Parts: sequence; C-alpha cells; structure tokens
Amino acid sequence: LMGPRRPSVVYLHNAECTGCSESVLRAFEPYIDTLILDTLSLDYHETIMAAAGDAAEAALEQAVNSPHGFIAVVEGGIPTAANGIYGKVANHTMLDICSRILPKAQAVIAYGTCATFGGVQAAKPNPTGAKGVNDALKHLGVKAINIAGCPPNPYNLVGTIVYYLKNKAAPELDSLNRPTMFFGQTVHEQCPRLPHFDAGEFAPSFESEEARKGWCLYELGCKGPVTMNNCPKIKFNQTNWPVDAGHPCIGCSEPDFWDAMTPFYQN
Amino acid sequence: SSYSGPIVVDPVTRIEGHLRIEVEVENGKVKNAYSSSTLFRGLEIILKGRDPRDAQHFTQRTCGVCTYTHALASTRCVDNAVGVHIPKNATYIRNLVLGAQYLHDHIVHFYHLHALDFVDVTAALKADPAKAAKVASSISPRKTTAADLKAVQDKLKTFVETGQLGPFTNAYFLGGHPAYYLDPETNLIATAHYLEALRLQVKAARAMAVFGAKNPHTQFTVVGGVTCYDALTPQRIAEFEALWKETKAFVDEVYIPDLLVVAAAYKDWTQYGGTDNFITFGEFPKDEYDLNSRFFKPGVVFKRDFKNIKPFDKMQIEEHVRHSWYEGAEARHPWKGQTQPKYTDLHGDDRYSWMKAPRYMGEPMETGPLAQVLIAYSQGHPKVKAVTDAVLAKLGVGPEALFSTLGRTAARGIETAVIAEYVGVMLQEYKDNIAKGDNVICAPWEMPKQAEGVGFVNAPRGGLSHWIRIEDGKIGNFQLVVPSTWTLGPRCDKNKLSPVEASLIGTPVADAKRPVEILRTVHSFDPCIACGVH
Ligand code: SF4
Ligand code: SF4
Ligand code: F3S
Ligand SMILES: [Mg+2]
Repeated sequence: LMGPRRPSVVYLHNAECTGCSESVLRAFEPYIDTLILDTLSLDYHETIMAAAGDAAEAALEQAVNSPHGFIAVVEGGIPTAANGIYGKVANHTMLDICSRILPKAQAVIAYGTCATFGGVQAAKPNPTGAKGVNDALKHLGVKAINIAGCPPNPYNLVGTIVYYLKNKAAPELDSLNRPTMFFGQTVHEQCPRLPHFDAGEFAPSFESEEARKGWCLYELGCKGPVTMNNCPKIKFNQTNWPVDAGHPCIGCSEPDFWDAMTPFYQN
Repeated sequence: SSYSGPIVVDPVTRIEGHLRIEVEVENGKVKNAYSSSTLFRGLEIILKGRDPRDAQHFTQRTCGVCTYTHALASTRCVDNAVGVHIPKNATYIRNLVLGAQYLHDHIVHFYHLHALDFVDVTAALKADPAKAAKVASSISPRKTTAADLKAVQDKLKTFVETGQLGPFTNAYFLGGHPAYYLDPETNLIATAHYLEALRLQVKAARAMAVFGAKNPHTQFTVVGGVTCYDALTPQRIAEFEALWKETKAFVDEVYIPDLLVVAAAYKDWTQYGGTDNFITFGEFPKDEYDLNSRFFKPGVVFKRDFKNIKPFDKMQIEEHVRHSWYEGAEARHPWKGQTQPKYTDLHGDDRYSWMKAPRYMGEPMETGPLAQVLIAYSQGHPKVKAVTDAVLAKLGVGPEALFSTLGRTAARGIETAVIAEYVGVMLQEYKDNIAKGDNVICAPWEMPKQAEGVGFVNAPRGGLSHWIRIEDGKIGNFQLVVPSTWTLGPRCDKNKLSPVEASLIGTPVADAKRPVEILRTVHSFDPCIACGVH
C-alpha cells in the first residue's frame, strides 16, 4: 500500500462532484503517472483504486495507521445536518470519517471550494448542513491548507505538495488559509481585458460587437475584481481560461461564492 | 466454495460518487440486489428562487466526470424556456465540445475505471515483452516493440518492489483470482495502455478547453449561444483539430483493439447483466427544437423489441420515491417534481437510496451507450451499423450477445469510435459555415415571467433532462433527471427492479470476499452517483 520511501497520500471524497479529482488527472509536467509512480504513494482514492468494499476500507485503515505518516487530501464539503446522515461511506458518516482520520494526518490539504469553504451544496438553503473542512472540524484542531477553486488549478495542488515535501511546512497562507504563492493576486489585476476596464469599455451583451472585440466583461457580471486565483497566468489545460473564452469569472475560488457572486450576470 | 448469504460492496470504487451495492447470493449466484446511493446534496432545492441564467453554473457541479453535460442541459433548458433559437455556430461549438467530452469520458472509463476488473496488473510482471509486443502489433496498425513494453514492465517492477502498491493495494487480483483470465502478455499490453491513457486523456480534455475555457467545468455557454469568439479563429480550430485527431487515433488504434482482445477472453460475460428496456434522447442536433434532427435519434424500446421502436414522449417520465429517502410515495413528472428529503436508514420503511426511481410508461429503462447504439442500429444508422457489425464479426458472436455486461462494454467502445469520426464531420461543417461568412455565436433573448422549459442531452451515460418552471422570472422549480438515476436508481412503487438491480440477478461469484463479478456488471453501466442524486 505504503510504508517506506514515497510519501503516503490518503485522498478522501465527501460531498463532491469528482471535478476536483478530475482536475488532478489533468496534471501537466509532472503528469499524473509520474505523481503516483515516482513522487507520491496514492494509498486511498475511491475513483481509481482497484480494491472495493471491505478491501478498500482495509487499505484506508492500513494507510492511516502507518507509522510512516500520511498527508490527507480532501475533496468535498462535509454534510453535518441530521448528525451527518446525508453523506455516508461504508455506512459511516463523512463527518465521522473525517473526524477520525484528519487529526491523524501529518498535513491536510482541502482541495476545491467545497472542501475549503463548503461549496455548492452549502449554498442557500444548505439542506445538508455542508461545511468546509476547517469549519466542520475546528474543534479537533484541524487546519487544512485551502486550495480553492471549482475546481482549482491542479498546478496549485502539486505546487503545494511539492513545497510541503521539500520544506516540511506549509507555504505562506492568506487569511482564508490559501497559499499566497497562488492566491495572492486578483484574477482581474492579471486580466488581459484590464485596459478596457480602465477605459470603461464594457461589452453590453454577449452578441455585441464589443464582446467580439474582447471588451471587458464586468457589465456582464465578471467577478474577477473580487476573486483571488491565478487563472490568467497559469491558464487551464495549458491553453485557456474563462475570460479568454469570452465568459465572466463567476468567483469560484471565494468562500460562499454561490450566494455572494450571484446573480452571476450582474455587477 | 459456493457461497450463500449476503455480500455488500461499500464503497463501490472506480465509479463517480458514493454507491453501496447489496446482494443476496444463493449457491454462488446472485438472487437479489439493491442499488443504494449514499450521498445527497440537494441542488434542486438550492436552485429554487434563483435567476434561471445561474442554473447552468450550479448544475454543472452535479458532476465533474460528465463535466459540461449539465451546463449544456441547463442551457438547452433555459434556451427552450425563453424561446431562443441559438445561432448555427453555437450549435456547432456546443456539439464539438460534447463530442470531445464523450471521447475523454469513455477512454478514462474503460482504462481507469473498468479495466482493473479484468486486468491483473501484477501478472504483467511475469510477461514475455517480446511475445506481448507481437500480440499488440497483431491487433492494431500501431506497431509496438519488445523494448516499448519492457520499459513499462521495468517501471512497474520498480513500483511493485517498493511494496507501496498505492492504487493496487488489496486488489481483487493480488495473489491470483479464479475470475481473472488474461495471460501475462495481455495483462502487460492493457497495463501499458492504461498508463498511456493517463497522458492521452490530458489531450482529450484539453480539446474541450480550446473552445470551452477549461476542463473540468467549462465556461463558454450562455442562454442564446456561446461566448467564445476566439473559437471562430483558424488557430483555435487547428488546435482543436490536432487534439481531436490524436484522441481519435488512440480510440481507433489502442482502445478499440484492447476492448476486443479483452472481450474475446471474457466471452462468458455475454451471459450476464442483461436488461429489458432502453431509452435514449438523441444527440448532436441540427435543430435545437427537433430531437429527430440529431445525429443519434431518440427512441424507446420495451422487452428488447427493436423492431418496434417507440417514439419518446417526454410526458411519460415519472420519478418514484417509494423506495427512496424522500417524503411519501408519489411519483412525479419533473415539471411537477418534488425533492423533499426524508432519511429512514438502510431499508427503513423499504427505502434504501438517495436516488429517485425514474420510470417510462411505468417501466425501468437502461440508458447510455448500449441504449444509444442499439436504438441507432435499429433505426438504420449507417455508421453505428458498420462499427457494430464489425465488432460482432471480430468477436464471433451474434447480436444477442449485446444484451449483457460484455455487450454494454462493447457498446461504449462502438459509440466512442462512431462519435470520434463524427466530430470530424461536425468540424468540417463548422469550418464551412464560417467560410460562408457566418460569424455569429450568440442570439438575443428575453426572460419570460412565466414559462416551462426542458433541455435534453444524450450524455456519455445516457438520457439527461433538465426541467424548469419559471415563475416571476425566477426558478419556480428546477428538476434534473439524470442517466444514472434511470439506470442505478432503486425500485419504484410497483416494486420493479431498476436496470442495474435486475442485471445483477444471475451473477456468479467465485469468491465472495473478492466479488469482482459484481463490479464488472456495475461498472459496465458506468455509474455516476453525484449525477444520479444531485
Ligand atoms: S469544488 Fe467544485 S469541482 Fe470540486 S468537488 Fe466541489 S463542486 Fe466539484
Ligand atoms: S473581464 Fe473581468 S477580470 Fe478582466 S478586466 Fe474585465 S472585470 Fe476584470
Ligand atoms: S470562475 Fe474560477 S476558474 Fe478562475 S476565472 Fe474565475 S476563479
Ligand atoms: Mg432530480
């Protein structure tokens, strides 16, 4: 499973859409095969692991209890309403699972806005009482590094892990516990349309000639000015990002963005 | 060693989301099954009262495996509600991104989700790489050498010798397993291609980002069309085209030959996991308001009666809750849907899932690649018929073999090959349309205060529909009815087993501690539980 030599990662799925897992599969230089063969030992991951059922849960127990230590990477919010019953794995609530496992980790990374801040299932009226990891588990002393976004840039996960492995510590974190090396700038201050913003040159509609010519998307709802992420710099899939595809930022790396950034097409 | 008693698989891994499968086994064969979905989020509840334009952004987060599909369904739904007819280029771009999604999704499913049910990766260490290379080169026009495969073996040997098996820890094949049939060389070929597919899928997903901003969770759709003016440029089209061509080569030269070599080794799997009824919505429209303008057409088949394909009547869908963790027992058409959670624990008041149970004219319907392929075949679709016939011929089996776990797995490949080719046709059509001077990608529209709308997508797992009731210009009701809901939802108020449940009856289980046969059938449906429950 794991013992010596590559650092052990236990990857947990709570209330999630698996988009964060999929983002990790997009890893580029290093690619995911290098990450799981050379860099790390991926010791539990429900999406791709061979074992199922009891065999899978024994793999989890072996990983978590290893004297060698593990890193937890957590995808999804924790449903806390009704004593956690809205989300169960192996007939345990996700709240229970995370409460037992996460305090045992050497380091915890909350990956994606759901794990960091509660995410889509936490949007009003939040029927499942979904919480981010640090909120849910504050009483146990868990302080996960928050890598926000819906999903985040996988560059930001790999970079955080590499930093931690090298330095044996978290990188500098902002007041939302996000690494400043990735989340220190607004989307907007990095945006190629900023000169149009400065000039008050806004697209009035998506069909307009102004939108064709690449004018600023603020009037159409762009949340770049209030969103911290590295999207314009790193891009996604080595090729694009929302504003370059003509669509406003929806604020997806910010807490409560589903309710704070809506309606998405207004500012 | 023929077991009687229960078997529970929880978690079912190598799916999206949180599934518990329960079976009763008698004398080594499954006699009964329950499909229990163990996470609820409540996106339909969350959407109430919001701006209909916001729906696609929320609903895309139904699922990141079948990313984009729900954004597309919601946008089709709101487009329909407001009565906008999007420009031809918006249809082309939306269709091209969807075709790319199919290719990414199905490649990852076969290799990264399904294949470990049939491939013993550790047995690849025992293989003769020169023999394996000869076999690989015999099934594909792509030539593979002994050195190519030894490099994979060496990397695997280093990994295994570390004792840190990572994702292979406690695999059902470790130590050997009587239900694992492949020889070492075929295991090595499949393992090499599993690894190759980890990098190829990066390209397949990138194709979506070229027009669609990013993968996962695209960001280029709006009511009225699309936003990506850059998608009109020769440079972006060329970038897409290059990624598509490489992805299609992998489909044709790697995936399909591997699928056939594994299917041939597991031909007994034609005997398990059959289903009775099929529903499909069609996909890739010329006309956003006419399902019959789609490259694959909609249809309904009951009791495998493919000579009598019935039209799809959207009013004949109702979603049951009697065996689900919702209030009461009343099935609802989605324009009158209700999402009222009420948990009773496993089998409390005969309820065992967060999924509703969709029924069509009261019947449980398989949807997904086998439905799409079989209905298109039976409609005379020439590309589907050519590929399907070639597959059946290669495998030496008749059409009845498709009604099975193997059949369904094959159908997933068939549709991948057909859609990979058709993306090229759409791409050409799109180029041709630009060349005529049509540079429009979004149309204006107005929000009604009161309206109903529906959007239909045939996603990689089948018929997806999003349903809106607009009231005071806001979301009055928004209901998702998702492919995995059809296939993996529970029983209805007539106690009819769902497709996955029914398909499990008869499954042999060699080793109740390592019940890979259950996984083979369940995985053949490609479950997505975040999709099914939302
Ligand atoms: S952060 Fe977004 S992409 Fe990641 S699990 Fe949550 S909804 Fe899905
Ligand atoms: S498009 Fe958005 S991020 Fe770019 S300049 Fe305008 S408001 Fe800022
Ligand atoms: S929507 Fe999210 S992915 Fe970047 S451009 Fe805005 S933070
Ligand atoms: Mg629903």
